[PDB]
Amino acid sequence: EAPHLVQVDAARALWPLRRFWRSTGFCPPLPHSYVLSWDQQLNLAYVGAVPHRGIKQVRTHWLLELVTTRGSTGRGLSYNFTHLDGYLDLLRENQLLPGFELMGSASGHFTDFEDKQQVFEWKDLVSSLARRYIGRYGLAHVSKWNFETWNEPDHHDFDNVSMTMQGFLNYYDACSEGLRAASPALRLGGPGDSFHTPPRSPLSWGLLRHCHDGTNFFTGEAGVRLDYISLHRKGARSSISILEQEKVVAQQIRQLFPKFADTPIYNDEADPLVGWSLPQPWRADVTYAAMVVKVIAQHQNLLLAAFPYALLSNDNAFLSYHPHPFAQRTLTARFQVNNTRPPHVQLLRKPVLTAMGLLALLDEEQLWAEVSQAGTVLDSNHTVGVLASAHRPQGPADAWRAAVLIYASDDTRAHPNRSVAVTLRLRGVPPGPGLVYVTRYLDNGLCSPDGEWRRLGRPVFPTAEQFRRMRAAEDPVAAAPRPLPAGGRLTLRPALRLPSLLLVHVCARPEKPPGQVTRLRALPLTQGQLVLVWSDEHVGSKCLWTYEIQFSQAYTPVSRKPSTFNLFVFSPDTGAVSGSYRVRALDYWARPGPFSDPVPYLEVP
Ligand SMILES: *[C@@H]1O[C@H](CO)[C@@H](O[C@@H]2O[C@H](CO)[C@@H](O[C@@H]3O[C@H](CO[C@H]4O[C@H](CO)[C@@H](O)[C@H](O)[C@@H]4O)[C@@H](O)[C@H](O[C@H]4O[C@H](CO)[C@@H](O)[C@H](O)[C@@H]4O)[C@@H]3O)[C@H](O)[C@H]2NC(C)=O)[C@H](O)[C@H]1NC(C)=O
Ligand SMILES: *[C@@H]1O[C@H](CO)[C@@H](O[C@@H]2O[C@H](CO)[C@@H](O)[C@H](O)[C@H]2NC(C)=O)[C@H](O)[C@H]1NC(C)=O
Ligand SMILES: *[C@@H]1O[C@H](CO)[C@@H](O)[C@H](O)[C@H]1NC(C)=O
Ligand SMILES: CN1[C@@H]2[C@@H](C(=O)O)[C@@H](O)[C@H](O)[C@@H](O)[C@@H]21
Ligand SMILES: [Cl-]
Repeated sequence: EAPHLVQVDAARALWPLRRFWRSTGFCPPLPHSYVLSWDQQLNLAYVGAVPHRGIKQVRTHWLLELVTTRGSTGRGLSYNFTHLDGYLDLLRENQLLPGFELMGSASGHFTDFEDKQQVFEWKDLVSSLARRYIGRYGLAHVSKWNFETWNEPDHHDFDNVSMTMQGFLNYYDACSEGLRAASPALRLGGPGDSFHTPPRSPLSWGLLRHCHDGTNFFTGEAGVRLDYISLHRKGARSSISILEQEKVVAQQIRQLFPKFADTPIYNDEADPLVGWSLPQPWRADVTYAAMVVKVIAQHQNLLLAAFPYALLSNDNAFLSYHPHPFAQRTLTARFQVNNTRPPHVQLLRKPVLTAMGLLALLDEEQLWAEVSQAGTVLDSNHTVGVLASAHRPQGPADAWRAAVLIYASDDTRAHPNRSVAVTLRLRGVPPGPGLVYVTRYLDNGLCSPDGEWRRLGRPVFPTAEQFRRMRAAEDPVAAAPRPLPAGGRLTLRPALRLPSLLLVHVCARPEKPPGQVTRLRALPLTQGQLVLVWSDEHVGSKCLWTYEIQFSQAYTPVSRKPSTFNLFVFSPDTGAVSGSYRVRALDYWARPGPFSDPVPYLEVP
């Protein structure tokens, strides 16, 4: 068993690296009017706390069931946007954007998209919505949003809404014109389905044909705007299978629809396995996290480094249910702790979520890298692979960086007995002030809250103490900053588990220390516990060791594992949580940034 050799050249910056994977999504349960519950508020706090904007978009189904109506077509029709405002504000509060599927019936009003009056009403609803949120958040903000068709139109998922082939095209034109009437800057794509071989997926292929050659319902004009094409293709447990399927569909689009040769393609349900709620042990831990990284690596290395692929979304923002808090396709593990007064909810950060924080350390340029075993060169379509990046500095709060993310993953298969010897030879590091490197490591032995849960006997309602034990496995194992050797080379010989993730971060020292933590808030969990959450928007550099939290009832530091996750659950052994909190960044050279404004918290008994 010859070791895997991973060579990286930090002088050879090859091309841009785009962070095309910063998306998640979910569907609310039946009936369609949850998204405003404390559970969801906590869930989106965890999603937005991934550092350095590591998750940006939350693709959310049934948004237009958050709109209700009064009156009627003949009486005079009014919309109540209150609940939609709530969800969108909640996203905004967490620095997230909706993947805005135009999906729903506005509480039973819309029934038939071949009914001429309804198609007109839809256009005006879409325009009203768009103008409303342009007013609420500014056009710059709303024009970042991916507006999209109704989810999976060929999967008959319409409630009491008749959506025939022709109805879908009318609906589309109403979406397209509605948005256009508000602003030409707004983006719309679709269909968000499989694109199986014809005669399958008629509404998906039909939409493309309509937009390429058909006639606009409202303007009679040939051709209709289509700013991106969204497909769904999942792996059936194979990672590389996702890409293979995407290439077939993308090639069929290129030849059949020449006007869409450059039209960006999204896979906004790019999951290892269909069926989020189906319990799978690999979904619980680093097996899934490493596979998600591998899928992304494959896409960067075997596709983008030429079809116009722009977005990949792991559809994993669902909330898990008893009796499978960890084993569902979710970023967090939900515990409904019913036996307190009152009942409360706790979430644990699962490794997949933690991995998104490692991916987020990748910067804007891809570096040359090569993996080989015994002299044979191995591309990312193998169990071990790599993604390496570099940062070009600008400011004095900034300096050169390299991030090298290595994965060991056999898709959904874990191999607890195996050890994979890896030699990382990093060469070409430009000279710079105070060059240091930091490792962060994840595997099922060291960083699996699921594993801790099972070691504790799978408590259905964990005690506070059991929760602390479980959370102690959330973060990666980090080695403190070490100076780089002289000469600009670094050679390391880690033993990786299968699965595992290792991020090697090499940073030059910026002239100035980190910026200020902002937007600190304290959220109640239960007597004796709260969540602290904040933004790293003005922190500057990614060369961060931890966030120092201080508490005052003189300010005292709160002792904890190092973490760059922009969220912390504070569950002191004493239950003493009333007082003031403040947080600051601590960088790799032990320099603090300035404290956040203090945030007071008074518990009510
Ligand atoms: C602590 O208190 C909480 C409530 O505050 C309880 O939470 C409920 O827990 C049960 C699980 O024990 C949940 O029931 C499950 O609901 C799932 C989703 O239901 C919705 O969505 C589906 C599909 O999208 C619809 O079909 C359905 O009508 C709902 O709208 C179901 O998918 C689950 O079904 C699976 O397992 C069951 C067997 O139990 C089978 O019947 C099914 O075939 C399927 O494979 C399941 O029914 C319930 O949703 C939770 N409620 C809430 C509000 O979240 C906790 O149970 C309680 N803790 C303890 C330990 O008692
Ligand atoms: C990824 O590697 C696999 C090999 O594991 C490739 O799939 C094989 O292709 C051969 C011939 O082309 C087929 O006979 C087999 O069905 C495949 N083998 C196995 C064991 O699955 C696949 O082509 C590679 N994919 C990419 C995108 O490079
Ligand atoms: C709109 O809906 C909200 C939430 O259901 C409700 O509280 C509010 O009063 C409604 N407004 C009107 C004008 O009906
Ligand atoms: C086909 N069904 C998948 C489903 C799942 O696999 O659970 C889930 O990701 C989405 O809510 C649906 O839009 C797609
Ligand atoms: Cl999956």
